[PDB]
Amino acid sequence: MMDKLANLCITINNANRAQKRSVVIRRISKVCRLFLESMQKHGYITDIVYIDDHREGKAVVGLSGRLNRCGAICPRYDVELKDVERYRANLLPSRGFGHLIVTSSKGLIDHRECIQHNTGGKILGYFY
Amino acid sequence: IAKNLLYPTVEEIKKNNKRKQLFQEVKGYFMEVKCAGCATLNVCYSHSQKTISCKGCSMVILRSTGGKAKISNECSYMVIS
Amino acid sequence: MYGLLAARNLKKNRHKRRYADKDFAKKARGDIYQNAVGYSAPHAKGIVTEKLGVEAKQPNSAIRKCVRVHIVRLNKKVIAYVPHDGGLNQIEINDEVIVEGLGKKGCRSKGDIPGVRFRVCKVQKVSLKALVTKKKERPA
Amino acid sequence: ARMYSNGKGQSKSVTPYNLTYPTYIKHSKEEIVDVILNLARKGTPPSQIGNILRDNYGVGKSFAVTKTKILTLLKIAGLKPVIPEDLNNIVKKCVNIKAHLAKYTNDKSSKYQLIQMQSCLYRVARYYKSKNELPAGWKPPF
Amino acid sequence: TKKRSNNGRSKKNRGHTRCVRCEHCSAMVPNDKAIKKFVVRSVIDAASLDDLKIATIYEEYEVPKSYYKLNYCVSCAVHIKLVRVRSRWERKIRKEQRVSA
RNA sequence: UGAGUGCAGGGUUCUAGAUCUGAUACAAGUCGUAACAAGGCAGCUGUAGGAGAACCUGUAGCUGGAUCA
RNA sequence: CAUGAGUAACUGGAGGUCAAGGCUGGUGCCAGCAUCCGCGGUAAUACCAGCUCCAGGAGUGUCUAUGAUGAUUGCUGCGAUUAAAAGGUCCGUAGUCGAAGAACAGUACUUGUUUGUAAUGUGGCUUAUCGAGAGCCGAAUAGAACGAGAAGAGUUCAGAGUAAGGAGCGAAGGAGGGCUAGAUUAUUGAGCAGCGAGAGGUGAAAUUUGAUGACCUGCUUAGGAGUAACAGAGGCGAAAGCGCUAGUCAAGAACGAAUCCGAUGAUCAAGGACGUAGGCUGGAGGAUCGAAGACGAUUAGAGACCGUAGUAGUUCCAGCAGUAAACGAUGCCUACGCUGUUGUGGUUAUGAGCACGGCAGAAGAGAAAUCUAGUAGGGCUUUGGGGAGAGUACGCGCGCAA
Ligand SMILES: [Zn+2]
Ligand SMILES: [Zn+2]
Repeated sequence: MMDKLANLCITINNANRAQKRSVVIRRISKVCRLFLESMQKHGYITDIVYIDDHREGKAVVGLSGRLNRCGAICPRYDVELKDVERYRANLLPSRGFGHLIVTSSKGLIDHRECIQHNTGGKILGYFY
Repeated sequence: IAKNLLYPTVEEIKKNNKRKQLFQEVKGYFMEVKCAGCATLNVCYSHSQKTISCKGCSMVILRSTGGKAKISNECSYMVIS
Repeated sequence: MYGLLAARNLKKNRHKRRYADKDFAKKARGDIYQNAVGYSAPHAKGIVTEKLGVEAKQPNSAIRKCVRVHIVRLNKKVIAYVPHDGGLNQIEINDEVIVEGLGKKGCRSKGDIPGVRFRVCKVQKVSLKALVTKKKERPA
Repeated sequence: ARMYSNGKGQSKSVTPYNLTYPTYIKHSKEEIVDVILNLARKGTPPSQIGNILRDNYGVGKSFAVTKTKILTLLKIAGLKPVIPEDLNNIVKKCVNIKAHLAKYTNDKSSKYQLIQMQSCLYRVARYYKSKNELPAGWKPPF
Repeated sequence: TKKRSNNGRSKKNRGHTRCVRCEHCSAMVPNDKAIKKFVVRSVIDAASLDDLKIATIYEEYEVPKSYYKLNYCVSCAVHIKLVRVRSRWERKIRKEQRVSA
């Protein structure tokens, strides 16, 4: 079976390239919800509905014009606060915009919040 | 979102496979069949895996097949569940 | 092999792959100390036993002047090249010569000279360049 | 995909969204519970119990009335078999293949099918003898 | 480089096929690759039908025909000129040939 | 507690050897011409015989074929 | 501080890479030069010298190890249709990797405080004419002690039941396999009858066979192989492979649907089973075809190609062996993905679907040809690293040998 967080990313990336505005995503987990909810806070996606089908789960989402790309990293590497900027420079296009998402004892947070809260964690994914 | 994607038309529902939908659909249902002549009522399943005979008169009322089962020529039915 | 707890499998695989590199292989598994000049020494002393000449490879047309040297440190006998214009005239039988490498990665032939792997540097303790250009004289 | 061959079939049957109580039916709870335990004592497998309840007595999925699953009811009544019914059906097919090959020794296709069948037996055995459903030194009937 | 998408033969979803023998040289060729030719030939030539009309005892007569399917290997088909070499765009055109007589 | 030294064996690394047999380089020597064009018997892979030498012949396969028919 | 004075550059280069001369004289594939590419056969900006330029400069050339060049070792970050490169097919242990929902616990994980670094190195300031130098300051790696947070990972549960798996039910489909009993012709061989001179074979002919009656036409028989036409970009099987008709014996794939159990799963060193043909050990048999061997022709020569003939093999049962251009030259699970058309088997609100295919464009991709090749840090195994020598030597394991 495919990784659920990988499946999420390819589904939205392809649909964006094909110039569609909305998609249905077919297998959902707890961190998939939290990832989508992160993209909504930063205004990359607009509307979210979750379907409680008793068979795994599924979501319907509206895409914005601001989303260029997103992706998951596998495996989920452990990082000290000293390490995160290395990954930031590898993944993101510019020092000015975009988000690298990290899981922590305080939920999902971005590479700026890591400095504010003074915490590393595990690397999860990115979008710009 | 699009209305077309969140709320499909009933036409679209009927064209899709029973699993490949926002919510999966039951296709089998229960019926009350009444025998020609003796007018007794028997509960039956559509898509039956077993041949069934009328209570009392023992006429074969329903024949099992590879798909939806076949009601004998004279008999008639109503959906109950 | 890309799993988070896969480090042992990954390490053992990647180590085994390196033997496909000729460089790593020779250092590991070949005879790297067989040569008069190489891993062992930058220069080699030896005594001249015969004077010799060899044809150049095609398409060139020449006779190249060469010397048979007995190497003190190994007791092998080897061929060496004598570089300069009138150079062969500066050497007698039973002279001592110091000998040097041609500058390739492995010991390999250079230019049009087939199968010769070293060149003469000094004769009787003095620079061959100085001997040929008549800047200095034989010790006598 | 399939475990022993290159199949990718998709024929299954849909489970309902909610289950309710089958008010259209023509028997009580206690009658349905009696019908099950009778069919059990006569020696029917629990998958066949389900088929009869649907087909003849008119109850779907056999749980909406009882609030309990078929195998759990049989354990409450004490009618539990010595071997789980899945592992039991695998030993039967093995015996059949060995009885064919015993008289038609030349059949390479049947030889092929036996080694597949035998592998599946031990994979199932190792499941059950971890959940303490079989004695540790159980071995096939062969 | 690969010259044809179908490898020059009609086999798909199979391992192996029956062989047949070439009419001209008896070489073995796979059935799904062999060049095929159909023939329907009158027993009596056209230049005799006007004599047949006075020779026959019957009120009317229908001449018997003879039927054949012939098979050829590539070398023979090219040499006998059943098929010819064609340009890179023509190679793709597929059309049924006439039955011979 | 034991150095030294007898006598048999092993384990390693080097080296000699009548004679045989590989490889590589041979300006251009001798005999043919096997491959590349339908290369003058279309070529190639496995296997088995045979033969101055390239190679030839049977059997099953492949098109990278001279045919997408 | 005071006295004299007027001394003080070389190494490598100048055809391209690579800064800087078609200058003058010698030499004529010689002598030499050249990391690489290349110069010289009498008109050499490349040899040997003169003269002018260039580069660095108290320094500059060469040889040898190593780091970089190098995404040519690839964690970040390469490749495997045709350039080097996916195991012939399955089973399978160690190993690496593994649903949704509701809850729980703190050893990894991350972080605080405290320990843990003289020199060197790092961030600074101060004094030797200046600059290295010297002197003083601050923080620090890995490792350990005690607390904290709980997203991910982990453990459990069942009024939960995967477009995860296995068991089972119903109607049906197929050259899938083993066994038993039958079949229409055809090719050879014998018997007998009719006839009375040639048959065969080739591009053209000769070996060869015929008055002991050939050839061709009848009737009888004896064997051992095979299933024509229908027959296809049709079907079935793990692959290798499977085509006459009945009867019989096991298991599998797909489809329909409100059946049952509940994580039983993916991939796989070692280990095990199958594998066209040709080959080998023993038995049965022997029609046709035909390696080896023998002739007839053709040629300078044919040992070959062609023709006549002929043996092992080619068939069956019981085994060994283990290779193929075993190829769609494209590993296995699992995803996301445009349209039109044509098949095969079930089902159908007759609108369509599900499994297995063929074909034609598009968009992307790619060195192109083209597309099993589009998108992508999903999981696991095999595998390549300029030609040659070489898939060869030595050792070892299997095999009767090959
Ligand atoms: Zn009735
Ligand atoms: Zn032919």
